[PDB]
Amino acid sequence: MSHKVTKAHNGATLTVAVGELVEIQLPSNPTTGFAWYFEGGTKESPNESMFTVENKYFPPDSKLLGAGGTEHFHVTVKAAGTHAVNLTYMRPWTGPSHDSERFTVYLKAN
Repeated sequence: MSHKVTKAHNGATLTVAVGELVEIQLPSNPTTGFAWYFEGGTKESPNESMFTVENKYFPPDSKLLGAGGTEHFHVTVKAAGTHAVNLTYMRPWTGPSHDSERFTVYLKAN
């Protein structure tokens, strides 16, 4: 019953309770050296009193070499307001650029 959001929900605003966990699932292929990071370049929440985050990678069930898996970000809003979760698919030693893929979801808590 946790909200499960995927790349299709880029730009969505989800109404959520403070303390409620939201699961974001994004395609991700570690064999490229790219992964999803907060727009700033790390896996950590920009501010934990606003929302906390945990992350885990799941490889593809096919176990096929070179095949993409899925990263799961478990986000829990901790304060009322509308929180932008802004992620960017990057190689962490290069950082973002014009052609980097981005994902955003807004989490609105009362």
